[PDB]
Amino acid sequence: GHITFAASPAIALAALPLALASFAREFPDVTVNVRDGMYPAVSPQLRDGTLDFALTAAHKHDIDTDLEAQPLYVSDVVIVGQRQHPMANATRLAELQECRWAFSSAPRGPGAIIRNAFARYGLPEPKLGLVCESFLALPGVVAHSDLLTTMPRTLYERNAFKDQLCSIPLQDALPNPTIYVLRRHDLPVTPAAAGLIRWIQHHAL
Ligand SMILES: Cc1ccc(S(=O)(=O)O)cc1
Ligand SMILES: Cc1ccc(S(=O)(=O)O)cc1
Ligand SMILES: Cc1ccc(S(=O)(=O)O)cc1
Repeated sequence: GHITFAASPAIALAALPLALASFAREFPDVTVNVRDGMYPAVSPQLRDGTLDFALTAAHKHDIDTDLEAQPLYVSDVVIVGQRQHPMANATRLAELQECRWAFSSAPRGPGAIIRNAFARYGLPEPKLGLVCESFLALPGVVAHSDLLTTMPRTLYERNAFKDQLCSIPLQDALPNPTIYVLRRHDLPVTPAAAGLIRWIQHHAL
């Protein structure tokens, strides 16, 4: 009666605590073990059965045949910079094209969201200022620099540096990844795991 799973940062910050509280009421005899995990790194842990499932951004098409991918929702990606950033008031990606970026993690590699965003608008590649794979470190790094970055809106709202950050009110499109449940399709879904996932969906809305 154990559930071991991984959760992505957006999930970890809002949905997870509320979900675990609702779930402990409904299934009080289940022991939960939760860890950090993003796609692709969770893939072999799901594959070998160390994780029962993982809640993470991913793209349907990159995902091994072993895994099924139940979409839960679409992420809300924001561009974030220190509060007085020269580009704080920008509305178009072309206006950011000379800024330096903290490339943050994403399923297709560090900085993949903003590189793809710039590409889709026929812009040149965004300038690399630094690679920061740690969503825990990222808000404080951006707050102490003039680097821009992308992050889920939940992390922008829930970090200890939020009074020193701003979100860029972009009117151009950003390629928001979809948040999936990832699990071996050959693994039957226990009532408890299904219950916990439904709670994370319910609270993440
Ligand atoms: C770009 C991006 C990175 C990570 C996530 S998260 O997996 O929801 O925390 C969503 C969107
Ligand atoms: C925290 C931090 C990280 C990186 C830089 S920068 O490379 O000069 O933009 C400045 C400050
Ligand atoms: C509405 C909405 C959906 C998703 C997110 S996010 O998970 O923080 O990217 C924030 C807000």
